[PDB]
Amino acid sequence: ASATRVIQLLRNWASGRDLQAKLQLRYQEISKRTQPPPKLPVGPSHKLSNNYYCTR
Amino acid sequence: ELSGEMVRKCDPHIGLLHRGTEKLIEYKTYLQALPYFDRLDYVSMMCNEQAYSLAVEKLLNIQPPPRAQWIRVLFGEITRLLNHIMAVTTHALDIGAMTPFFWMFEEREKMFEFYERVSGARMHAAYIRPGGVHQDLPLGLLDDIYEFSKNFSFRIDELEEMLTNNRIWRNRTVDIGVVTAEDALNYGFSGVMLRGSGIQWDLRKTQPYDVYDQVEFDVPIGSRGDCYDRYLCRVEEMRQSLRIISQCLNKMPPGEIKVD
Amino acid sequence: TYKFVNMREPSMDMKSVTDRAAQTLLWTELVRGLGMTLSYLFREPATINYPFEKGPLSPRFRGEHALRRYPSGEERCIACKLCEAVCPAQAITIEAEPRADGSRRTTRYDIDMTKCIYCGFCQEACPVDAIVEGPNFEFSTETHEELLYNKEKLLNNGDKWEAEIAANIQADYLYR
Amino acid sequence: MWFEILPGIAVMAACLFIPGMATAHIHKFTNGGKEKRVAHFSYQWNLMERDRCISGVNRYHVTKGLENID
Amino acid sequence: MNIMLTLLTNVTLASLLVLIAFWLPQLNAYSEKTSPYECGFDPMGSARLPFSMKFFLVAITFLLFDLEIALLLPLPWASQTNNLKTMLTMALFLLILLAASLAYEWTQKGLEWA
Amino acid sequence: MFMINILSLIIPILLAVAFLTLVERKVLGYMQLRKGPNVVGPYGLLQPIADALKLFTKEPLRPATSSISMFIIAPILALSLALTMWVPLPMPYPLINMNLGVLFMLAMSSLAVYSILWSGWASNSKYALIGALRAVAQTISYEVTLAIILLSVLLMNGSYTLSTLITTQEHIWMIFTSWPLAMMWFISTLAETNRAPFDLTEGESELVSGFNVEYAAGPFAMFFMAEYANIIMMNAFTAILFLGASHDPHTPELYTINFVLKTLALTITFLWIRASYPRFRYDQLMHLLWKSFLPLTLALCMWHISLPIMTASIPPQS
Amino acid sequence: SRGEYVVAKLDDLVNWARRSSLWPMTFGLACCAVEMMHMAAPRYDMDRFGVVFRASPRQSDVMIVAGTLTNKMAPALRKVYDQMPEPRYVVSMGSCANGGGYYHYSYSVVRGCDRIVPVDIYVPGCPPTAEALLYGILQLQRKIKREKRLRIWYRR
Amino acid sequence: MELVQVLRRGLQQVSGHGGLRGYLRVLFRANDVRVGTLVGEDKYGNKYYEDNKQFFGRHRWVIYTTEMNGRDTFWDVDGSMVPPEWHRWLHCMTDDPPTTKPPTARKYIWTNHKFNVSGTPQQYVPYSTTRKKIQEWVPPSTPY
Ligand code: SF4
Ligand code: SF4
Ligand code: SF4
Repeated sequence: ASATRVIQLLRNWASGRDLQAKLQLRYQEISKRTQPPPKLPVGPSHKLSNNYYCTR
Repeated sequence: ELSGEMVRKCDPHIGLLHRGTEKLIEYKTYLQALPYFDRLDYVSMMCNEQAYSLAVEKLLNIQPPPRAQWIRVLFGEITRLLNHIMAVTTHALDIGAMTPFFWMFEEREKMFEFYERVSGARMHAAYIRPGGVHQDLPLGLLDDIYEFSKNFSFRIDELEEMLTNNRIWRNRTVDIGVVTAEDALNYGFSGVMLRGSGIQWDLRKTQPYDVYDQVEFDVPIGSRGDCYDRYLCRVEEMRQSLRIISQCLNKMPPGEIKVD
Repeated sequence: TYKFVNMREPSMDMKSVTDRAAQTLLWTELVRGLGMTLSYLFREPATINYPFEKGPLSPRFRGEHALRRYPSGEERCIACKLCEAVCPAQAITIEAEPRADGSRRTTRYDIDMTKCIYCGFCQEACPVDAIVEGPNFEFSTETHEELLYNKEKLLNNGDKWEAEIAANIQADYLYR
Repeated sequence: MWFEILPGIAVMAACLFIPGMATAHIHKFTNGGKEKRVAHFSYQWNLMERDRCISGVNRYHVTKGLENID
Repeated sequence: MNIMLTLLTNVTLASLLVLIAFWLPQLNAYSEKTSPYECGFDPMGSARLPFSMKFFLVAITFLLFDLEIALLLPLPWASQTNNLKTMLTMALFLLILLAASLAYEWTQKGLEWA
Repeated sequence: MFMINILSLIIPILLAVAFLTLVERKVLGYMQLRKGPNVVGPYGLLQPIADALKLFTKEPLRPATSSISMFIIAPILALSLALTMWVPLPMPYPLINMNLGVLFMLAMSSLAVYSILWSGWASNSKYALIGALRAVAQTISYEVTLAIILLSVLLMNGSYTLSTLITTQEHIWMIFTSWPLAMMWFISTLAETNRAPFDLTEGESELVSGFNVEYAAGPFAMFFMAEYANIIMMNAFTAILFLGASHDPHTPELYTINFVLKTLALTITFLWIRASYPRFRYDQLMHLLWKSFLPLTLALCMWHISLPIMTASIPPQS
Repeated sequence: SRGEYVVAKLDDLVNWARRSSLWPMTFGLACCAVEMMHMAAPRYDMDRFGVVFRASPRQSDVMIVAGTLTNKMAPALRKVYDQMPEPRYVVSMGSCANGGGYYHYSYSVVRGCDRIVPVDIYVPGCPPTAEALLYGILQLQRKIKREKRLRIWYRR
Repeated sequence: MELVQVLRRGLQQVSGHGGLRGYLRVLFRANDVRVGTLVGEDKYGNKYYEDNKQFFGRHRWVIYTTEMNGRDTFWDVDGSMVPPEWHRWLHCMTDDPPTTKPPTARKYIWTNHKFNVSGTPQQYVPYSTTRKKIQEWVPPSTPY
């Protein structure tokens, strides 16, 4: 956060905890908004043999 | 009926929001009736989807894939955080404590985009469907859920700092609405309304569904049956949800998200 | 497997009793909550400067509907009517005739946004990616009649948001 | 951030500082550049009335010193 | 007379604000708008019906407590006397009697409501 | 020139109330991770003007069941008394110098209560009647403790003259001498102005809008202005009584500034309390004020009567 | 003329005050009320624009119908609207309040609040996002900005 | 101390917007005076800025044009004035501005984005798009 050391110390004392560690606002730890393309797997019935529907 | 401000008789008149959901469901297919459950409890949406999905799957005699069940529980507990935030903050808001409402609703906003990033809707995701879920988790969603749940514990502790030990909050809740264990069962109470009176009963423990028998969590139990004890149960349930969420974020299995 | 909230007796040591009396008389927990909210005072507010700043959204966002066209420029809608059949709110009204070329083209494609539940079932049922809930969510109108979209409204919407709709499809179609 | 509240606090500070200053300046203006004399007791009021007559102009603020005698 | 001037100015300013409030805006009144507010539904009974006080005893005793506060007000001037022993004894006597009345009301469950 | 002084004590107070509305909104927002009014004017400085213009251009409604005379008299009494309770305040020089300004303040507050009473009664609504009865119960609970604490803290002043408070605190704040009385007086002032943890007369979350539920446009604006003016005036009273300020007779501005800053700090603490605690139940309010303060106020009254005699420190009469 | 200029400037002053200090009443019926709470949430902060949620209808300027308007609720909604002192505005939020939404063909749902009260802004969605509702309210502020109430009076 | 740094940042914000006049202009139009890297400007005149030092939700913002499609938008800035290609980047649907990754060019895609035209003469009026179903019988024009 863009908070000065005096303000950070006052905030931590008033709260009683280290707020600068577990900040609620998200800055950079979020995942990227442009993720690589995926490749999802097929299910257990995507086989060319021994897969008659009467058995499942 | 008030004698001064003492409540002689309390008569709830309901039906002002009766939209005939049960009748409208009869005219629509099982898939078309799924969005109706999102609107039943519009504070806990995906939990309603799961209950309807389980009922249909039980009749269908099918089984959702292992990965879908974990997604149903991961978002089942994120849904629980959404409701308990609404349940506690608005309860405190009506008492007079307005500040914790805004603190937690920012976290409630962060969980809303978890709904939106996985379904495309902030509240009514219609994501949990009979047979699993609709789509697989987008890449990078699990990491962002971890980042949220990492710091969400402090938010609950900040909430407790303002309410748990406040003598004004205790005066408004301690020994208010005391429900005996026997009366709660007879009157049909369930959930926190039972465990707030000491009754040890949780449907995730006694009658587990999906993968709730593979996660570890503690059931908070009240001791006096008043509003304050049920307040502590809901606050502790939020903490226990984070315990479940962490397990779901580490035990997520590979596989498909729909019954094949 | 279960936990006891409350159910904690207090120690009756003279030091502990004195500490409790000091808490009662000097309002220690009240000052504690005051310090908590004072700390919240000096935090950075989470407000975003709307409409100059817009909240985060995802490619799967379900917003204003739009009828897409093939790269060739022709409508993808081939009037299969299953988007109308799956719509749980019965918001879609479709009428079709054999066009002058003989193709399956709708003559009426009407969706009342005032009845739609923004479920997406329509875009998920369409076999040619014609009807697609686009990314637009700020299309509020001053009159009820403007929300009863025609085929012309949807086609126009699709042509306006195509660039973005396409990009979102390309980003998300692997999950579908 | 939090310093954005300061403009309103400063405007309210000016609005609350006006009354006091205005009263002090009006008291000095209407009492010959001196604090407005208090008359909590009848003795002080009698002193004020005598001073008014001594002044000769029916105003108590103007005070006549040793120059007036003889 | 200055206090009278201040009171007159304040009252006139307030009444002028009332006048401007009731004559500047565009008024459109009808029966439904001016009906009593009961959270959207029509009230059952009249608002001028009896409203039981569960703290009536507290008020009747607050009468006598206000009396005692009136008796205690001259104390700052009473300390300027030469008979400080008698003055102090009488002041403590009045305070002790006030405390005793409060204690009697408290123990006999008078401060409790209903 | 006296009329100019009256105007210079009324108009700035109304402007201070108007901007205190904005200050409260922004403080609550920034303590709730929000931003107060920030669009209307720079940093929201034009919000109070917009609110006032909206309210006074809004149609006022006269309830059909309401007694018109009282319904109109109540708002006037509320504002007139709220503006009058500033007349005797020493900043550093009081507009009207009374030998018993303190009792004048007490009487003026006691009368202001009838504004809420009559507004509630005349509104002829169940919620308004409940609000009026809650105001009655509130004034039953705090008045005795308020007067006793004020008497006890003025026992070191020598008189009820407000100006003398500056002299008594020439070397030390009187809060260092009566801080338990200071705490109880602060809570009593919170209860009196129908303010934080004691907002029972209005009860937004329990009585919709309390006594002023049937008030709209101008009269509602007058009640709000009266409420906030009473807030600032009571905080000013708390400042002069306990947080004394240096007064150089040749530079009164020094006191004025110190005084204003202390009053602003106390108002900010009022808002701070408003956004930090839940609301009392007025049964619990009366029980607190009658069973935890009142015994302690009586004990401290005994103590502050006996102390100057036992320490030979009786303050001068004049 | 000088007369029109003064009236036009006065009309702008009146419009600016009303549109920048809109006070919606705390009136939420269904799912859409939850998203309405998120507009008052810190992220969007409706109070930042001067939009403050008053409780009593007599101290409100806008009624945001957020949720399904059932038949049992319709008389209550109308009376609460009628008790709002003019100028009052109605903003319909969600498809349930627009034309009945998911429950359009229901025996106990009014097909839109338009059949009960006149609506100024229709906010589409089920539920509309907190920005969509904020967009509608900001659109209402623009609509009030285009109100020539005094300017027409000078030309009546 | 760092208060000097904070005041220096304030003066740098004053200078960055092009003097005090620009600082006031951005203050009374967007209620925000912080500066950011200029990602790009669309043809309609909107300017898009970015500052990754801000928390997620304020790291991207747009300053709307003062004139769009023949409408004075100096004060009446609208949320629908963002063209679709910048709508992804502004709403954080992607991390790629359209300047870097251009949208795919189609002939049917509008060459002029239009804001919400509700309440204007260009608003959308619904109507039936099908032809008349039953054709009436035209009586003969010749007498008998
Ligand atoms: S939009 Fe798609 S699903 Fe609907 S009728 Fe056309 S082709 Fe079929
Ligand atoms: S989003 Fe759902 S309700 Fe709306 S048109 Fe599509 S299928 Fe029908
Ligand atoms: S429009 Fe949708 S979300 Fe809103 S109240 Fe109706 S059903 Fe619920």
